[PDB]
Amino acid sequence: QTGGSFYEPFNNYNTGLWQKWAFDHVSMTSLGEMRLSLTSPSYNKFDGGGNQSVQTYGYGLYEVNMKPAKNVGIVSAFYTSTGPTDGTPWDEIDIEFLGKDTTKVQFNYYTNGVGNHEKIVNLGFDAANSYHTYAFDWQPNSIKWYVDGQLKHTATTQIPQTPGKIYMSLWALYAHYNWVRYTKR
Ligand SMILES: [Ca+2]
Repeated sequence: QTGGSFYEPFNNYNTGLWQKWAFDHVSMTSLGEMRLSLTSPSYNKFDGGGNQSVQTYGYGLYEVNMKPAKNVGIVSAFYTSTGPTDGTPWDEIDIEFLGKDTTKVQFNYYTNGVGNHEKIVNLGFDAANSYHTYAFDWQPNSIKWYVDGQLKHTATTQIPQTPGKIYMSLWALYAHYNWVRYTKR
């Protein structure tokens, strides 16, 4: 990987740490939030709103304090990915919110282009109403997804290994991202 540990409060838009797909996607608020906006076409990428990291990141703790958009059809996401990206394996780890029901969160991952690891977890709260912290601890032999510090799911087989960029996307209305943190453990 090219990137070490960082904390992103989203007070300013750091172009050294992030890049916008389109200047339009993708606006900062006065309350220290990054905002994604979808207007209006499917199916991304890259026909939806999206932000991505400049550097690539590997094993460690990824935390995102966000609020998905609440509307049928749309998907708000936080994920690492190699892209793809031809000449590189498709490795990706996902936190996704289906707008039709923001009381659920979907976990997933891809390794060498093979996903189909969708795990839908009931949150016990509407994710759109307040900020909650969603995380995954990515290590070579396990991914552990957390919601507000509590373990919600564990994957132990076919774990991705290729460092990827950190993405935020809204596709298929606003998704808000309060802060992000990567800890190279
Ligand atoms: Ca913030």
